Amino acid sequence: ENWDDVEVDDDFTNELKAELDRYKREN
Amino acid sequence: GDELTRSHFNALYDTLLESNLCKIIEPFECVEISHISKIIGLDTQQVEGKLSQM
Amino acid sequence: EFKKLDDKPSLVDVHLLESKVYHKLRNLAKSKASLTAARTAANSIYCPTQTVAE
Amino acid sequence: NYEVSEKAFLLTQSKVSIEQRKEAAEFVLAKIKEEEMAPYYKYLCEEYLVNNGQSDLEHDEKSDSLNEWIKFDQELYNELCKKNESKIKELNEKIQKLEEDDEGELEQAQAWINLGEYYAQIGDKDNAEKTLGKSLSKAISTGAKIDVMLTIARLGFFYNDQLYVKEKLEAVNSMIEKGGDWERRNRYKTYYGIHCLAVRNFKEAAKLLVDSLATFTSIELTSYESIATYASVTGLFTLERTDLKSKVIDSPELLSLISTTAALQSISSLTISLYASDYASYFPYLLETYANVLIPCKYLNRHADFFVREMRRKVYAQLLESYKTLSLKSMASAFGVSVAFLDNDLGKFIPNKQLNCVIDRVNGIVETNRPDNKNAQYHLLVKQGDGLLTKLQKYGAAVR
Repeated sequence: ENWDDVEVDDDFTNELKAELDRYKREN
Repeated sequence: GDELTRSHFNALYDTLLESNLCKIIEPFECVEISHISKIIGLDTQQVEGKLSQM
Repeated sequence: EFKKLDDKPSLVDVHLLESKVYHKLRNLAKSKASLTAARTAANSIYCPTQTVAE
Repeated sequence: NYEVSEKAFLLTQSKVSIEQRKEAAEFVLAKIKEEEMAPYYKYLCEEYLVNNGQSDLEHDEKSDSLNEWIKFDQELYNELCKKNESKIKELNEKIQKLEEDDEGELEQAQAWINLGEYYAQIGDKDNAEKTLGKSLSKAISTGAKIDVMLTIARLGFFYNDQLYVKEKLEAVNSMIEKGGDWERRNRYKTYYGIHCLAVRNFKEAAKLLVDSLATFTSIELTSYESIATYASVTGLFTLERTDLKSKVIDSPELLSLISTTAALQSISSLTISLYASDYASYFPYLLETYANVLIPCKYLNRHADFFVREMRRKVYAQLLESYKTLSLKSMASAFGVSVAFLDNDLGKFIPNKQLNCVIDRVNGIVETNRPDNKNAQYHLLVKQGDGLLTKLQKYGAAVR
């Protein structure tokens, strides 16, 4: 009930999640 | 090649491994992980993955 | 149409092959059910040598 | 009616492929010819705006869309009057003779039920419940009770009502409690779990979904392949990893769902990869779960990101139990995540008191936070004393 419902995040949607796939081949 | 025995290969792999792990766990803890892989006989990354799985 | 409308012994032949369908699908409820109906009705009908051993 | 609502939902927001709306356009165009979707067909422009909702030839004249098949024409206009005649005007003269002549009871009550179902496709909810009330007095057995729970349920799935549907379903089941078989009882319990997605009850959505059988098919309310996605996504969201082994990954009904339909990728990819403690391949499995399940479904869009976030925090907690101190080359290297982005994951999770962990900057050693001798006998033991004191002094201070 604290820092949960309306505030949410506004990140971790697409661009940040899709970038992590390229890091596997860069190692 | 057999699919039925393939399910039992991991069961036999974990059975012989668990018997060897109990020999390490029975005495006091806090031993070198590199020394644990030498007792099991596999690579360090191979032991850390299976030991943490149990 | 399989119950007493066509062929009585044909059930066990169908229930046996039905258990192999759910065997690869990892379904033990339909596999044990089809095998139970095949083994129970096995005394009510006739099967060849390959079917009884299966 | 659900086949149209599932396909036409892709017309709202699509950031990936346009062909998803093109393939869904063939289903919408085919159903509007046989039956009249006008209440839902016009609702598409009045639901969401400034994407596909601005294009209309009748209410508001504009063009914004990737598909031009959502605009009214002369074909659907003539078919709208045909449904108000054959389904209404022709039956209204037949049902009037049965009321005056007083022929039968249950036989005439079925005519009012079939008439009330026509108003659902026309979009009139006043006469749909009015004809249902006349048939409710003539209904006795459970044969006519099965269509009563659907009439209220059609407001939620079709008319998109998240409020008055839950209150009316609880009143009908409480007045006359029968339930029939488990599939009839699911029709009440399925909405209770789906309604939790709108009010954000978190793990309380899968309470009645997991117990429901996988053979439940409501047709117009919901389909067979779609209902399998609600129990698969929410089932892993509620039940912990210990319950995934004896319930989810091994089930007679669930394992038959993914074999027929490959669009789930939940009870298998998200489970087997977790049982093998492999988080490298576990990351891309959330893509097909979010993109091919959560996005195309309607009620699963209420949460969206709220799903995969709690699933990651859950699987990261299991890694903390297998090692006291972690490394930077383990989580932030082999799993594909990056130091900058991974630190944002647990960055907001720790102050929420959802998961306790320690993240290191320089050396990059992730330490597992454990209560040790505290556990549940320190903060949780004294919390029940004052937590119940408020409710204990509620009636004590004010008496009656």
